[PDB]
Amino acid sequence: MKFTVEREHLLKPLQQVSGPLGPILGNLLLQVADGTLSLTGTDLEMEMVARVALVQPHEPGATTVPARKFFDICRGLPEGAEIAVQLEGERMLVRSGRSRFSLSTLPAADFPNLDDWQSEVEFTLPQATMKRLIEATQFSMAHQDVRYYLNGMLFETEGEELRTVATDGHRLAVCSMPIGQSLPSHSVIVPRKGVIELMRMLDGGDNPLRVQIGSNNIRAHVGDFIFTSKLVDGRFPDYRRVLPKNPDKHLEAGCDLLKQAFARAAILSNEKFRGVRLYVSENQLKITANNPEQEEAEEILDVTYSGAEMEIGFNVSYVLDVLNALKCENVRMMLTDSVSSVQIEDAASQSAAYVVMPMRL
Amino acid sequence: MKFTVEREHLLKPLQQVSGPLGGRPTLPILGNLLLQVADGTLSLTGTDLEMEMVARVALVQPHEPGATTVPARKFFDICRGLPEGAEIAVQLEGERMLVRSGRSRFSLSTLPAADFPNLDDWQSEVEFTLPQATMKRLIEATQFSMAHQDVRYYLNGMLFETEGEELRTVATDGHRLAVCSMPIGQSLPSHSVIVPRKGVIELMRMLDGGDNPLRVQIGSNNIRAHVGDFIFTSKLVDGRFPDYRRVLPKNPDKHLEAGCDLLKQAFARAAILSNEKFRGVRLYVSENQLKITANNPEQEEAEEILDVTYSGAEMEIGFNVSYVLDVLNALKCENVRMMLTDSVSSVQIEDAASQSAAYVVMPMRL
Ligand SMILES: NC(=O)Cn1c2c(c3cc(Cl)ccc31)CC[C@@H](C(=O)O)C2
Ligand SMILES: NC(=O)Cn1c2c(c3cc(Cl)ccc31)CC[C@@H](C(=O)O)C2
Ligand SMILES: [Ca+2]
Ligand SMILES: [Ca+2]
Ligand SMILES: [Ca+2]
Ligand SMILES: [Ca+2]
Ligand SMILES: [Cl-]
Ligand SMILES: [Cl-]
Repeated sequence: MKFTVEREHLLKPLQQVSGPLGPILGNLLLQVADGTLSLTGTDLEMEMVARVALVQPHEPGATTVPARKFFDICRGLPEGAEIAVQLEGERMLVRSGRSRFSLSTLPAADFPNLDDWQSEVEFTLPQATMKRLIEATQFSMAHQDVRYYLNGMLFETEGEELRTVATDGHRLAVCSMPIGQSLPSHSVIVPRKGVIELMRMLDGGDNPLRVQIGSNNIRAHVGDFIFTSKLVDGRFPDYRRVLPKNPDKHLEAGCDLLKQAFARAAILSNEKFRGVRLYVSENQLKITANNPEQEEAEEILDVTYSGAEMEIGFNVSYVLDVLNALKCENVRMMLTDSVSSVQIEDAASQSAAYVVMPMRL
Repeated sequence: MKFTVEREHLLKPLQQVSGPLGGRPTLPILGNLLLQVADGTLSLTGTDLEMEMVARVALVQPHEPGATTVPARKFFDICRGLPEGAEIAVQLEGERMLVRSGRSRFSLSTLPAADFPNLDDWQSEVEFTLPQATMKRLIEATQFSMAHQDVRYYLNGMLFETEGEELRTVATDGHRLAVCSMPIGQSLPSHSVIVPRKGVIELMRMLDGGDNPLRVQIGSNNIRAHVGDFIFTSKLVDGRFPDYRRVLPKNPDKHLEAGCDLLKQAFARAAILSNEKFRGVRLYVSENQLKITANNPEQEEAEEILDVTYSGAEMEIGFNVSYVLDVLNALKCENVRMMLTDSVSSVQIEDAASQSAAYVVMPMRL
């Protein structure tokens, strides 16, 4: 196996395939075949593959090498460097200028594959749209809940919309985007680690994303990268049951002003229960916090609100996470009563909605 | 006690006086800042009983004298969290301190200013003034080589040595050494003291980059640094420091000069395949050429060759590549000078253009 490739063509692929990797699971599979260098990394649940066209002379074959070490060496070489690689006995030689490295290998035959599977649902969308969908909701996924089905993100197709849902059983995020195709009605749960890799492969370019979903797998193809993940089992909750039935009380406020006010008030909230009380009244919002030491914060903001007066308590971190994810000018808070969930949206778009539960203070 | 002060006029002082505060105070009031309004000035003080920082703020709006203490982290976070250019009005009400700005209001718990501790009184024996850039350079050149929590407590800090008209800093962790020496345009007694590492970092960070000169006063057991509105005081480390003179190699006659970034990048690549614990790399030096090799227990191998300026006898030497990279990162120079003797002697490293800072690293066999 021999190839010679510019650093610039090798670096982004290596970065992508090597990022998550950690004995042969800590190596990248390199294969020279059909005019192409393929690089693959896996943790047995998901797999990233990059293809790189070889325009210089090359020789076929495959091996595996320590991913981090190989990435670090390539990244450490100067801009414009050419990287020549070849196999020698049990080692992989890497030469660039007068820099030389000999790395250990494990056999390509020992490198594990995901089980074969069949595509049942397929669609295309812009990368920016997938990016928006994941970024809108990803912060609301559980991390290591014993309900495994929450440690990931629902991807749902309905009509012409691709929708993401994430919840940790305390708060929820949902985002729907039209993608201009007639889609079957379907949903799957992508594990949180898979969601992070998928997000990270979105380069910021114009190449559309192609998505393939099977009964137990999802695949995303963008440019010369192919990501594959296993899916999570279990019944994901229904966001329509979490969204309030009819949140007819509508408050609108500047997103950054609201964020700042909540973050200041939070300073004098209980460290155990970092909650704040909201008093909504005609065109005014009052936020208060207090703690065991009898310390007290109060913030008063102008808002647009016509509706009955009410008081409701929230976890401040959940509201700040939402406001930070919206990145908007104005927010709409849609209220029911003092003991029911609140829905929050960008005042200028219904494309994403967030649900937070009231908090006993 | 009443004052009304622009947010920004409070933030830099608050940053400074919060630095001494230890994570788990020995007394409740050690988690607080002392606030005093007197003769047109707000003073703020934070301490950990070993060192103290005081900041002064001129009060141009109406004020009322008095003193109290408030929780440092909460008061800072409130001031920082208020909007750009906010006016911050503070007044003492019972054992609460009220803070208001716009339509934001906060009530903080206080502790009596009478309980706020002071450092022991002392007399200044050695004093000098210098540009704050000179002090910044001295500390930044050497700080990375101080020990961290060594039982050899005299290493957990930095020596400050006065001689003639020069101020010198030295730091070592008992493995590698950094020294920097700068003239300061004032005749000084021959003296040296050890500043504890926490104090060194506080001192470094009180230097804002501006044109205010720094006045240093050294006592038998204490040091004080005054710049602008800020006054820092620390105990000294009561120990004996090693002599840096004895570790500098004698008459190193084989000087290698190379571009700093080129040399740094070659070592950084070679380091990838060095032993993770002991980090040894080998240099082979020859006419205008350097070869660096590394290998690890998995028998992986790196080799770098680069052009350098070198006319000495051919030799080999090994070093800890982590120590050499730390030096190159501290130097941030155009060209570096490695002053070599032989395979069983230390190396002295300097900016090729300046003898002000020098670093010594020990040889390794492989
Ligand atoms: N945590 C609860 O009691 C109910 N609850 C649940 C969820 C939820 C979400 C919100 Cl915003 C608000 C409340 C929510 C999602 C997970 C559900 C489950 O156990 O499968 C339960
Ligand atoms: N001489 C020694 O055993 C190690 N050593 C020591 C020092 C040292 C410095 C260098 Cl660069 C290199 C090596 C160094 C200074 C601190 C000394 C002590 O124990 O008080 C010991
Ligand atoms: Ca092997
Ligand atoms: Ca939606
Ligand atoms: Ca704006
Ligand atoms: Ca109800
Ligand atoms: Cl604000
Ligand atoms: Cl070892």
